[PDB]
Amino acid sequence: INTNITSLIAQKNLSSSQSALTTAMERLSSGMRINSAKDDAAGQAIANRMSSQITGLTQAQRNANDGISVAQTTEGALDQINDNLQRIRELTVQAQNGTNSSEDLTSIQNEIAQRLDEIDRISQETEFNGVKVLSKDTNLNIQVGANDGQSIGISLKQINAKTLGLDGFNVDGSGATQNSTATVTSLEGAGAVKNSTTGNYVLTTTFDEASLERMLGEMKDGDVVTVGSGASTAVEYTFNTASGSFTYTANATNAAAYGDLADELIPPTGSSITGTYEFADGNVATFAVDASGKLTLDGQAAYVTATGELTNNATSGATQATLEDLFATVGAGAAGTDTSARSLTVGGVTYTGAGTTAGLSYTDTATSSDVLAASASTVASIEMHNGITSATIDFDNTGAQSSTGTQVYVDEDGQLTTVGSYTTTFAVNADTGEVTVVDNSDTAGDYALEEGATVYVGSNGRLTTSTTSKGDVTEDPLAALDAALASVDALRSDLGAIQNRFDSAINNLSTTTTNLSAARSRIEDADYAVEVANMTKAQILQQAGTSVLAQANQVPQSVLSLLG
Amino acid sequence: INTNITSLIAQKNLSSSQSALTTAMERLSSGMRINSAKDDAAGQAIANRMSSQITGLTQAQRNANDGISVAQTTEGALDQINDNLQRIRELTVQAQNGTNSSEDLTSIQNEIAQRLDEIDRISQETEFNGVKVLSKDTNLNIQVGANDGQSIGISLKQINAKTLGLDGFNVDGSGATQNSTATVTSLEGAGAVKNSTTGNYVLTTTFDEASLERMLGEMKDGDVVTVGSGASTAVEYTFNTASGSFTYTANATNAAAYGDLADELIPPTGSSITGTYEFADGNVATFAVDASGKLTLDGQAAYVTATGELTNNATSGATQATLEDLFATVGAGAAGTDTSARSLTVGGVTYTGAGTTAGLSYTDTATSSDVLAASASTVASIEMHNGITSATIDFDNTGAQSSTGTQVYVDEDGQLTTVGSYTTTFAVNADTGEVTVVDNSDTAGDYALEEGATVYVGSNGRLTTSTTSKGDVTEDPLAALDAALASVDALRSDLGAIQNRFDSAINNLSTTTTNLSAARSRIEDADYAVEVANMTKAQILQQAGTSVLAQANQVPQSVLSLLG
Repeated sequence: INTNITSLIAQKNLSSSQSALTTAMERLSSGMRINSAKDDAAGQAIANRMSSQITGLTQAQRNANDGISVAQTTEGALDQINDNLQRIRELTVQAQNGTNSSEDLTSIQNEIAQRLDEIDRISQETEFNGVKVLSKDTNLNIQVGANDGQSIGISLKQINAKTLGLDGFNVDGSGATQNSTATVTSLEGAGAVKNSTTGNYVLTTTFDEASLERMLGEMKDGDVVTVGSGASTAVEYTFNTASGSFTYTANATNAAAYGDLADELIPPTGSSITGTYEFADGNVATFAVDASGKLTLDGQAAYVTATGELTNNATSGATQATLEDLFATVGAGAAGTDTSARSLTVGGVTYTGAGTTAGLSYTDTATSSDVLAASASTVASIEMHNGITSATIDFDNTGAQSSTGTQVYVDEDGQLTTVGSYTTTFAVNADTGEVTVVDNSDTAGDYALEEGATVYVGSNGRLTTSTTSKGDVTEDPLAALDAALASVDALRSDLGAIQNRFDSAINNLSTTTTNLSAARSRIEDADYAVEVANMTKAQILQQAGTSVLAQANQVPQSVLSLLG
Repeated sequence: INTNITSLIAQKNLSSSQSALTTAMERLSSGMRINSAKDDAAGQAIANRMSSQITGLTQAQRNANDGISVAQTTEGALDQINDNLQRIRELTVQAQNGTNSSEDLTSIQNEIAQRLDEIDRISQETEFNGVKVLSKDTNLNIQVGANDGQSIGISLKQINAKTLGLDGFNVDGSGATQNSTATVTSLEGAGAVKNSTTGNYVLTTTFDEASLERMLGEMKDGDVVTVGSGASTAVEYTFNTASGSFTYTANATNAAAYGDLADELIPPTGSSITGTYEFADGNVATFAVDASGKLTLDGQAAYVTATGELTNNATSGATQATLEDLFATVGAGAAGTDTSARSLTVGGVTYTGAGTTAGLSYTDTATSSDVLAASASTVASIEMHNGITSATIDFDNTGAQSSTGTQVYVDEDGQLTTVGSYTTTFAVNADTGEVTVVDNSDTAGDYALEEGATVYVGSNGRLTTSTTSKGDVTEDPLAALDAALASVDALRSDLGAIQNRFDSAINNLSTTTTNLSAARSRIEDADYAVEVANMTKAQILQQAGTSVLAQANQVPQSVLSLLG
């Protein structure tokens, strides 16, 4: 007729076979089941995540290999350092023999110094990828995972002749002396005067009292220094040695004083710095100040009430609350004469703001120089607790040591002491010239020389009863070398543990990569059998459909031969 | 298809086998099980500490050998010192014989001094590695351990001819007697008054004035002692050393003196004395005097004439002349009015008249005590002929020297010296105590000790600038030699004990080194059988993995043929 419905079904069934055949061909050529999101959207997403993880795990295997390389290089350098240290130890054992002369000791010291220089050279020159692995106490992070944060830390340490405790190590240095027995010439050089009654030279030693700066340097944790005497001008400049800063409760009183510190803390351009204003209304009314002034609560311009409470909206006839508003209100309290136990602990500093009648108060932090400057025209007092004893010292506005209280002094050895002065009387033997101590006013002090002993001249030029001195490595040299060897061995042990951990990590990464590859294969990879079977079926249907369509184009020919 | 999970597993197993193969290869080539801290961290550290100990112990063996060498050298020197001491002892035993003369004692002392010098030379020259082992009392420290403080002390002593107590050892006089340095106490004891201005000490040595009797005891031949004031009353006594007596001009101015002179010359019973009488005209008559003092002229009675002539012709009533008449005739002349001089020789003494004065002058002898008694009440003087001063020494009537005249003084040694007193100032070194000489008195004095020299207190207690003093033979020399031998034997015994201790220490060091080497071998050395087994297993696994990997890469290709 004019319509060929059968040809239309033939065409539709044919066009289905083209689609099936094309899908089979694409899957066969590409080797992938999921060639598009059409095939499997969820499968494609899971497969892409698996692909990203697999690529990251392979790159993490490479990174772990790099970490292995770093550890191997560092341990190789440390092995040479250990060999040099062991040779130095053998030379030191040789040097302790008494048969060696000074020339022998110097010849041994030549090689010892050469090996120490070699240790330093290995430290400064060993490098992996431009990283001095033996120069810094740092932590190298090796990414052994496909996601952020998965890493292994190699704890690198600085190993030179100085950090090992071998700086200035020697065996040829001078060992002990004889102290050059003192005579009357040493006595008159030291300042001793002779009493004509007995002829025994008396030496009076007077020490210098510690300055306020000296004691401020000698302050310990928690030590309290009061600065001021008049009215309430005394300031409790308690020293927080945890930070090296002297905290103190500062107090302001005037309107401009409330105007300043409110402006000092502020967000520069577009930040939202936040200070904890804590009033006894029932909670800490913390604000959200933005830019210059413009104090706000919950993102809306704030308003102070009669009682000082913070709210984000007040009556129409009221300007917005600024930082100065709340902060001077803290200065002036609340409800007029009410105490208003209040505070403005703004991100740190606790602006308590007094809270009796008016005024400010806040635990500000000054420095040692600040307290020294403050205590320059007023009296100061130091309380040295921490040790049960109090040892309270005082200083006038002039700055001299107070007669009252404990008078601390500094000796000629640079050590603080309470022995301000002491007299020692020596007698000079007219026959041999020997000088022997006789009397000591400091009867129980640490500076007393035992009576009757010969006095010698120390290497530092001071009179003493000791007869020897120092100058070489008198500290046990083999013990120091053993300590250095122990440090090197500890670092080597840490590196070996890290190497084992990296080996385990590489094994785990390999296994996980293989397993995830199998999992992704089960989703994305095509099958030879299934796709070739689909191809063959689609081809057979294609041929059948073409034959059927060719036949169907012939029936209306007969029909219209009957209707024509 | 696209994934080859079987090939991935094959690759992982292949890599593991290759890593095991590499470890086995490295252990085989190195010969050590612990080639890194990866293998055994604690084992590596323990092996390193054991290596340090073993190296220290080998070096300690070397040091102990050095100590053995030092002890052997010192004992070898002491053997020669002992041989010299024994030869000296044998010579001393020889010297004690009473038949030895002074020459033989000097001959023995020559060899004794040579052997003492040899002992000193051995002491000063014996040296090990620049260490004089026989010169100081010290303690040599030999390091016999791998750590600090492990050491053995060789107690070395100073052995010379002085420390053995043989300084100034003699069998003849000789003698050394080391002097003692003078000090301030010596200056005070001597009598030196300290100069409080200059700090020096000034002593004044004074000599007593010469006494008359002491100087008559020092009288020489031909010298004169004049006693009396005035030329007409002085008596001159000329000394004779051969007779030891003083001869003088004795005068007889009275008849009593003539009678006493006759009485002195009176011979005993049966004795006669011959003499001669010279007349004024020169005639000489020979006479003999009998026991009664009565004169016999040629065996006949002698008579004195009116002119004093002696003849045997008898005058009527003339009395026979006695001995006394001759002196009267010679002195007072004949009849008291004859001024003719006469001479009479008798008793070996010649008596002559003054010619114008009645008296006899003759030569008479006297003793020193006679001169002293004569001068005990009248001024005296002594003329020195050969001596320090050939001048007159005057004495008052009281026997004291005249101030206005030459003064002679007797020194501290009983000898004559014109230096009455002398002076010397000493400086005192305030530091050392050494007493040096800065100045003396008049430089003419030979007693002036040397300038700028150390003064010494001699064995006599004197102050002299001379080291040593003349000593005597050694007392109990064999005991001193035995004591020196005992000291040498004691030091040799100490050295032998230290040698035995060093031998034991060396044995212990070798044993401990062997044991620690065995322990370190157990910890560190590689068992070669195990490592070869691991190598073979890894190689077989590598081949199997390569075959399996080839098959795994082969398996997917069936898809191509089965695709069609």
